[PDB]
Amino acid sequence: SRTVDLELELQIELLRETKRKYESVLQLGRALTAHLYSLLQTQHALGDAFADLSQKSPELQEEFGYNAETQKLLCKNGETLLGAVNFFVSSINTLVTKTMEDTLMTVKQYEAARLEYDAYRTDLEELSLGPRDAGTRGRLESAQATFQAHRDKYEKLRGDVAIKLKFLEENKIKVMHKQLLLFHNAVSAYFAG
Amino acid sequence: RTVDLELELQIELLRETKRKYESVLQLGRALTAHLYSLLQTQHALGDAFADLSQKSPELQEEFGYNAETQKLLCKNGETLLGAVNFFVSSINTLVTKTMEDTLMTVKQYEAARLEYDAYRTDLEELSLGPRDAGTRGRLESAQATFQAHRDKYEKLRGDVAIKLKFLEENKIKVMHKQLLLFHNAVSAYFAGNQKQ
Amino acid sequence: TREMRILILGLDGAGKTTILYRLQVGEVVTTIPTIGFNVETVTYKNLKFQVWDLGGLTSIRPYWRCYYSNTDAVIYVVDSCDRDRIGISKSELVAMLEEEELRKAILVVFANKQDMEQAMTSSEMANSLGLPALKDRKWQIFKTSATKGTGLDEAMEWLVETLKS
Amino acid sequence: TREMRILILGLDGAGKTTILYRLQVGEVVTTIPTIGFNVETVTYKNLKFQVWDLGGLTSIRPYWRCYYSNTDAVIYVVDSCDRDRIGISKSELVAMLEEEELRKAILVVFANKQDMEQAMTSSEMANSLGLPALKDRKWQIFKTSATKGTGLDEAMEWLVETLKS
Ligand SMILES: Nc1nc2c(ncn2[C@@H]2O[C@H](COP(=O)(O)OP(=O)(O)NP(=O)(O)O)[C@@H](O)[C@H]2O)c(=O)[nH]1
Ligand SMILES: Nc1nc2c(ncn2[C@@H]2O[C@H](COP(=O)(O)OP(=O)(O)NP(=O)(O)O)[C@@H](O)[C@H]2O)c(=O)[nH]1
Ligand SMILES: [Mg+2]
Ligand SMILES: [Mg+2]
Repeated sequence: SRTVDLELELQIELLRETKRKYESVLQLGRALTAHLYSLLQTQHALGDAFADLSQKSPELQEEFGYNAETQKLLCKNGETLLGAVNFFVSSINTLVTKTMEDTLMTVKQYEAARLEYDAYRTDLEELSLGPRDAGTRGRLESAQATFQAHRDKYEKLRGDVAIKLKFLEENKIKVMHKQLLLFHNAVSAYFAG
Repeated sequence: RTVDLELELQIELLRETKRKYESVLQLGRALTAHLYSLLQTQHALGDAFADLSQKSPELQEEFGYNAETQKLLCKNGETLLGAVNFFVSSINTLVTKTMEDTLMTVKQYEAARLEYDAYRTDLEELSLGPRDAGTRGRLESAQATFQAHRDKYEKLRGDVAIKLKFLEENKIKVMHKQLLLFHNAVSAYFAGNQKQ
Repeated sequence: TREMRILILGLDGAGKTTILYRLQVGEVVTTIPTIGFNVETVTYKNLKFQVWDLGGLTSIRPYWRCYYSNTDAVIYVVDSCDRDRIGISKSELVAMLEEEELRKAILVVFANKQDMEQAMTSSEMANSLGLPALKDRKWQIFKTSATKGTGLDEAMEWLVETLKS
Repeated sequence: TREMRILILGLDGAGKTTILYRLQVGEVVTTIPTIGFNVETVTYKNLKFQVWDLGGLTSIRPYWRCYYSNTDAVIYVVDSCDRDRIGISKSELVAMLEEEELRKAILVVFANKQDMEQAMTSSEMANSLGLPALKDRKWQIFKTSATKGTGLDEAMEWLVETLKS
């Protein structure tokens, strides 16, 4: 009936859509982290190989030597970036798999009350246009009460969603800002070293 | 003795250094496959970010300059990958073509040694062994065939010696240039990214 | 061993957010008023915590109850150097504990800003809020300062201790 | 379809190393005199080559033959501007071709440095090398410039196509 539910289902939609989007970013993020993890372990092993080859071969020692520093250094920094990426992961994860899941816990209950609101809306209409007898006048009144009961359930939880989306969107933007920032800064800091 | 053992030592060094050039090689190609992955994902993470940038200008810039960086890192890694591969290919040549070529001579030197000692064993047995009216016949036989297999060994002991000297000379030149091109490539990568 | 849900509650400027990140990263951070909530996963004594930090401004106090579901403990922060607003702090505390979704919730009260000179004694706040007159509720009050770091480990160890039992 | 072996030979200064890296990357590179050998895997018209470029300095030459084994073709580089030494180049050419390790090898003579004004005609070179005398041996003499790039493709074309037949 109302304009609110039409504007709400619209926003519900948008929340669900952008969730899967962040789960992709999260997915890809953890892929990259594992990638980086592999890289450093190799870099460490190659540093140590270059280092050993430097000590055993006087004729070529400088060439392996400074190649061994560079690999070793790159991991030391990689091992730092790896941390930052991980910290990005869990923060986003909190937003995605916890913070918004809290809103979806409520979104479902909102819909549970809605479906209930309509099944009791039907009963009222099926009876107000049906036959009459002892067991019609008495029946419409106990339909009204239960219709109005679930109305209240529906109205309150509709109100409650609007609140949780309003407070999500704000917090979502905060976390996102701070993470997309500490993400970028971590990448550049890595090259800076 | 010391001219022979001095050679065996040189072979041991080469055999030792081949295995170590193969490990550097394993890891080298591992690092290129690794990077390749890291690159592919940076494409995907790039594109993913951009979509969020455009479709949600609640946070367009936050999402904007990340997609720029992820995209910038792709093409750079793309350049660096070519260099690492070039390194892999060239080391493969040294280790699995140049090294082996010298080893195929090392084998033949070792086999010529085997016949040298065998025919040497034989001559001295016919020298220490029983006597009759036929021993002298095969004594001069055993002589010429020892004299020959000596020269056979002599010729190949010459060959290995040279190959190793010519090898050391090449290996230095290659390793050097290949190692700094590898290093310079790592530089230009971070610097190529530092500039942006 | 399961992940626990914690809500940081209390009036504006009590130090709720400072506490949050001091529990997360052990540092003092620059803070603004929380227009809504803050949320971080925080490991302490190998126990995982889903911690929620709601803002204290009148605007968003009646909406606290929206997030009361599945709460294991309530950390209630009260400014010790805010004697002119403790009456407000009490009625909102009481109005909360009358809720039914906080049936299992353990009350922990943070007497914050103890590093301050005129800071109240742990005694006078505890009486003011009405801690001794509580039926069937495990409560404990601690002297804390998010700026210094004092009384956090103690508070959190008690908090963990209670949840394990 | 197999990886084939090529030797680049000739006197010091002909342009041997330059031919190689021209083959490798289609470019002129900086070169140092080749103390021993350079060796690179090269591909031209879907045909893998293992190219061995040996040094042509006097003391190096008596060791060329340490590398004749399993050779499919020989690129013979000769300076088009060095009349004085062509005789020596013939000496080395006459010597190597008598090695049986090379019996099945195709010979491709590179009359190099043809970009120069003074440069010898292919004909003078051909006589001075004694090529008309080479029967039972597929060969060819091409006018090349390793620095300019001219002649190189045509020479390799002939080399590839003949090595496939
Ligand atoms: N001396 C002292 N000052 C504190 C302490 N905790 C917080 N403050 C001060 O109070 C400021 C606000 O703290 P904050 O945690 O943001 O309060 P809040 O409870 O989150 N406010 P809101 O409810 O409005 O979001 C801090 O920047 C600091 O100046 C404390 O333990 N000691
Ligand atoms: N004008 C001209 N210069 C050339 C040509 N080819 C090579 N050069 C020059 O000749 C010099 C020697 O080249 P290089 O390939 O090193 O000779 P090489 O045959 O390898 N000599 P070596 O036996 O000592 O290794 C270089 O300075 C190069 O610029 C050519 O076709 N034209
Ligand atoms: Mg706050
Ligand atoms: Mg050369």
